[PDB]
Amino acid sequence: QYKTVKVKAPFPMQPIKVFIYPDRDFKITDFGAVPGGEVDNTKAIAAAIDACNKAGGGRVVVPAGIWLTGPVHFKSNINLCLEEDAVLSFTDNPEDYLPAVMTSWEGLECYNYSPLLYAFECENVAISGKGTLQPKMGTWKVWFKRPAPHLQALKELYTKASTNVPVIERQMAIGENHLRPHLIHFNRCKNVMLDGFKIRESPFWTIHLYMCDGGIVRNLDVRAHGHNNDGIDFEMSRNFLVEDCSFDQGDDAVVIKAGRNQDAWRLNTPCENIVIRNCRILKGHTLLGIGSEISGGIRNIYMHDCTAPNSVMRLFFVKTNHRRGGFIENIYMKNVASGTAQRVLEIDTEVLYQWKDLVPTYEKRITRIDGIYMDKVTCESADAVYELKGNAELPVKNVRIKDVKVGSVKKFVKKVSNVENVVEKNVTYSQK
Ligand SMILES: [Ca+2]
Ligand SMILES: [Ca+2]
Repeated sequence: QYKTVKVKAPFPMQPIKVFIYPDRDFKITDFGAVPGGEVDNTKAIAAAIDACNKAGGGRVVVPAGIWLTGPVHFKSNINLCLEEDAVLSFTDNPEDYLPAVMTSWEGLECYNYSPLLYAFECENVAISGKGTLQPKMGTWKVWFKRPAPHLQALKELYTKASTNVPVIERQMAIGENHLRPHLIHFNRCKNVMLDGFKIRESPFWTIHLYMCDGGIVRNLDVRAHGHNNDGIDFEMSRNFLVEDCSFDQGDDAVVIKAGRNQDAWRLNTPCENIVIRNCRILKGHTLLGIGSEISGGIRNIYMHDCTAPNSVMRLFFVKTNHRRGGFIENIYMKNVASGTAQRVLEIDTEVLYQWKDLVPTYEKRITRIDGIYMDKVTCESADAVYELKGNAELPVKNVRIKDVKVGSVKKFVKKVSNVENVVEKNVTYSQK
């Protein structure tokens, strides 16, 4: 049984199925869980999940208190309910996250330390309630560094991925490799729901929805200020609505991706049909980011009626580089109010820094960019309105900037290079 939620957009968008869970509650204390943050509740949570799924589904409930746990592995038809004043406290002991599981790390498929909340090929999975996800960060802060053995592991992963070595031979949870695990990583799932809860820090990517089809993300209060902490990362996913969330980030708010180079070309699964509305960025560098990992294709993305009241680097930022191939098509931003920004819109087709020297270019393939649309945007103060840097070998096409007003411009209005069919309509600015 399902409701369906209708979503308006400038492209076709099917209504989104929302599972109605069976009215059954599996309390983790009935399977041996103990609060206070020192008893390890990994096994109790797993036993509650097994019983719920065997019964046909329902809620696995974490009541008020602090509950220490290792990873939580979903099965189908489970809603993990965090009650008000519940805190899931995750351990920072790497051995609790073994054995390794199938995942994707910075756009390359591999086996790594289990994500803290992990779902693989499930249907009808949810996290809900007014409680909090709160990982311990001690060990993971140490793993922010990039010493020699960590660089060796990144090279190993990239070489295997780039030469089509089977994913099971990409075993990364070994020795000092030190690839940090995701907070939420849902992989190849159908009918996802995330509703109501708080996030306080994350070891790696905060909310990773990877190769998923159909879902809703709403009423979230996300705060994470460590390394590689975007608010939400959609990767090779489709048919999602995001609404009514707040983002307070070390990096960007909403980011759309589709993997890195050859490994992604192999998977051939674009990220598409995602709508974001009524959201708010409080801290962070970018409101809507596309890429740099876009290799599988990105198409039909719509953000509207959102705010960024404080200060950002780039409000709308589209990125790729010469290794990526793929395409970026039909990206829309509408009805956004901004405080301060360095750029309102930027397109940069050669963003390559950390991976520039570490590994080689196996193949140059220039990304096709077509249809980037910004309408009804205000910014109080900007260094520049927009800056577009295309590749001469395959220029960017069809960019529209319309009903855009900037209260004060500090450096320059615009700079354009290797872009065709740029349409500016009713742009207003002031400058001195
Ligand atoms: Ca790079
Ligand atoms: Ca690369």
